[PDB]
Amino acid sequence: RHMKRMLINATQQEELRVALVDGQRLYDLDIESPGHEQKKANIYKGKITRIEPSLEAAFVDYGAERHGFLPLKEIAREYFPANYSAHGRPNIKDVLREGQEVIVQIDKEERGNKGAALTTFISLAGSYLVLMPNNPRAGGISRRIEGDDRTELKEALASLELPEGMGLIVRTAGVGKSAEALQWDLSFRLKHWEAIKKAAESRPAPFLIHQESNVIVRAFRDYLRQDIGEILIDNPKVLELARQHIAALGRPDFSSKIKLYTGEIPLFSHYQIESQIESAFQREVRLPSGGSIVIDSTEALTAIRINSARATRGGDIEETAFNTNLEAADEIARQLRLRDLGGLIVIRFIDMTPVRHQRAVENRLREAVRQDRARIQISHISRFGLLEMSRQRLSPSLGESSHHVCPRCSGTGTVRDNESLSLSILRLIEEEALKENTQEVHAIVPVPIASYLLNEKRSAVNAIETRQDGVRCVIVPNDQMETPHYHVLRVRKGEETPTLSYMLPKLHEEAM
Amino acid sequence: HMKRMLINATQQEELRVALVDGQRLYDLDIESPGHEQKKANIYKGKITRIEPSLEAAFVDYGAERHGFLPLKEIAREYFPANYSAHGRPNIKDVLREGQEVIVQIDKEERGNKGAALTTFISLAGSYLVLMPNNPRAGGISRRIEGDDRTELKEALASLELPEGMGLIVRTAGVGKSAEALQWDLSFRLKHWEAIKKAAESRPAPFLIHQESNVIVRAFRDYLRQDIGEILIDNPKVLELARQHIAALGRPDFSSKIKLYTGEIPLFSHYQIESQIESAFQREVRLPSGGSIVIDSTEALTAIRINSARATRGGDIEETAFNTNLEAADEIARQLRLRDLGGLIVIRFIDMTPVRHQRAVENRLREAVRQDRARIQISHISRFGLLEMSRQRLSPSLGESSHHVCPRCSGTGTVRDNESLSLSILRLIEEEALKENTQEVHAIVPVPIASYLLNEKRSAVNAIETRQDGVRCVIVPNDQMETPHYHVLRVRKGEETPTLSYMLPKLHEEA
Ligand SMILES: [Mg+2]
Ligand SMILES: [Mg+2]
Ligand SMILES: [Zn+2]
Repeated sequence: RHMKRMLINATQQEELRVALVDGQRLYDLDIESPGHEQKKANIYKGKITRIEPSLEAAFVDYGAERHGFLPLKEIAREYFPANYSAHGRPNIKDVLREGQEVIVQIDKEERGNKGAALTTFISLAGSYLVLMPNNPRAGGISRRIEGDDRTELKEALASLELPEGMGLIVRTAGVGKSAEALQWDLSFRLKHWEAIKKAAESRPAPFLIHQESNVIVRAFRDYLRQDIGEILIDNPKVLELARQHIAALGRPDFSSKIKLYTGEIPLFSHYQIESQIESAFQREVRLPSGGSIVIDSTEALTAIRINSARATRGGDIEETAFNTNLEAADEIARQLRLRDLGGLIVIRFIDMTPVRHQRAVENRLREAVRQDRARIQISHISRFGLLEMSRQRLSPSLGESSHHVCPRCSGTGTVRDNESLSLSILRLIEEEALKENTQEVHAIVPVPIASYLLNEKRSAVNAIETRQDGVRCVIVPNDQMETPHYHVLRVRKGEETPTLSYMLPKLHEEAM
Repeated sequence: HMKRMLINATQQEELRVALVDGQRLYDLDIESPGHEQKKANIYKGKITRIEPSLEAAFVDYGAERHGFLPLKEIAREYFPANYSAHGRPNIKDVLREGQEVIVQIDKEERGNKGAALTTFISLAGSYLVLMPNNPRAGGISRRIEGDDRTELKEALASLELPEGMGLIVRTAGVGKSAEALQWDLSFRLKHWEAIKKAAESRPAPFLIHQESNVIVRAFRDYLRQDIGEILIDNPKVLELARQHIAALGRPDFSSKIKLYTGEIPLFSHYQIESQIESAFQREVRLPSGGSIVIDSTEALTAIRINSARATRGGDIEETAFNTNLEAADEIARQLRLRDLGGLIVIRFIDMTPVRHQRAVENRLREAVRQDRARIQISHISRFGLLEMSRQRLSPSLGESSHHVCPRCSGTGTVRDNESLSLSILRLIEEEALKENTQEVHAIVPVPIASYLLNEKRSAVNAIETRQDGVRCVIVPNDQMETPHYHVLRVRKGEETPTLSYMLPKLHEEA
């Protein structure tokens, strides 16, 4: 059939995968490996253990060690005694006791080894709006919004049955939103809040109430709407928790959609999204019409390039550039989700002379990324032909978590040419043979550099041995070295070792 | 402090040309040998045939195939003195067999055709193209619009350009002062005198100017008003250097072109060698403890800036705005040293004041002024990124002297071993589900099998105890690296007792 489904794959404890499919076409992928958890925005219930009116704070045990550091400015009124006497409100001894119990969120994990900074002022974020149910002060509309939008937005913002004593924030992605579309994302949030408290009195101790980092909860909260037919799961220990979670987000209606999968064929291959999860791992993703896009990664940005197909019987180059650039706005948008790419992205669309064809593509792109859960901001095609854009780094991308740095080229895509580099070494040797008190000079190098430096540049090496006389210049071949790597060590008179040339790598792997 | 040109022609495959203010490097070309080209070469050539049918003429410039000079391309100076235009002319009347002419090559040889010629000579410098033979030519490039095109048409019309001549101002000239343009012009002129002197000094077919030559290109592209000496470290080159500077009509400079006789090689005497190695580093240190990080890409080039190792104090607003002015300077240089072309993208440190953002854009626009290549520059945008474009004069440094890493094919990354086992491990579970099937064979890199058969041991057993009567063999292979693999299947009936370590050579041989 054709249906919006959510597929979860939890067989290998090494990787939990959450695909979201629309029919038979994969829309978004999410991946968790265990360890190395980011416990930011997590909510617990914990016990005060150490009052300290000198730091104006209180260590709190929540079930991790060390306690975690809670300042007084971050304490809501509900945790003060019956009545309060304002003498500045500054002493902790006057606000709370040891062994009290409090609901707590992480505001800074966990810089240093010091406990993690905490706040009783809880923030529950969404696609549209951030509900802080503990704090009437804080409330606003995102800075990015302006124009008639702010007036329209702030006129659809007050129209809301928002409980008295909570305060909420509208988000970048909230513009244009309808007056009852914003109560749709607000019921989601304060249903959560009732469940966070339900599970707060539920039991006493320190325990985890909301786990912001977790793939499923993140994927339940952002994508679980009623056009999702099923939520197929293949590991029953995971389906148990998948229910405990949706209980916790306060939405136990949808719990019914959570079927289980027992079929023999591995779940993703049955539903035939396994090929498309592998185009996540490519570089050159072919497009439906023989075009291609090409995704590169650099220190602090990410760059895509569009290529058309090889020109075919003299067609129209402008309706080909246009048609390819539309197809690539679709795919760049999908690929941003499959890779969980985060930071500034930059795109080189094919050039098109009309302003009507550029706005067509920038639109096709705003649309394609509209339902993208993460914040996305876009600019317009520039003087040079580049579109800049940004995407919120929630999670680690496939590069950070399923890839590592190339051993040979050390990041770059390249290795210096052999001759180019050989010469670089030839002078780097001489540079060290023309110092004073230099008995020998050793140069461990890839087998083809050694080969080049001692046949085609043999005369140049010999030339160094005669100019600065007495200086033995030893160039070693090595099985354990490829084209970008070399060592060039110097030896001092009296430091001479009667060592063989082929034994010098074993003697110097120490050095190294 | 004197600005010098160092040439380094000791090694047979690498002429290295550097430019140094004192011992500060600021330019460089690393030209490999071979690959000569004839276009734009200037010859003296006897006319040899005349063929009205084509409204042309043929010229023996001294190549095997005579060249093809059309009527459309004949300066009026070669016309017979007694000449009456009575309509567009036929060429009988204009040229005679045996006439000597100064010719330039404007298309090379196209199979069995011979090179098209012109007597409308053009002498391109870095910034200008003098044209001593048509005053009808002129004006400015069409890729300069704006207050950049009017700032030219002024410094252009303040140049002392003789009667009969013409002058195209080039793209690379945008930012240049009237004094550099006035200096480039006076060198195209002196060159045009030499040419006429040499064409009169010897009646012939010979070669007068070799536009493509490694030495000529180095004087055009870096021999500039304020260059004090040219220190060369090969007698042979030095004798060529002097011949070319005499034929460029600066025959008096020939004496500044000194030799170098040292045991310490030249660039290491001026202690520049470490700065030339900076041009192949991916990261470059900055004076005040920062860094820049240049990374190439299919379509553009991408620079990141990083601030000092640490900030002792918290005037974080004056450590950011300084590291970013250093970066303008070192990028501008570093663009020159690598001859980087195409689109570049810079990610400066974020500064909150727009007055600081224009400060940087301005430093950078001033520093790419002494570059011979036109460099347009945008504004630090809403996302902190300054876009900018530089002109392709040459394939770049990492284009000529670099190739594509083989581990990853350009990526920068290889897939982790846990991510890639689990993929293989699903493709085994596919093949092994089939009806046809009896065994299934994976041939995988040594550490992948180490992973599948140890951490994922139980998961392979499960693939076997389920699919009842199917074997899963995972064989390590020395011969096979970080990314590659094979997953092969065996229909029921056709096995061999072929052991598991001899199973690579079986299937390999198949
Ligand atoms: Mg995703
Ligand atoms: Mg060059
Ligand atoms: Zn590599």
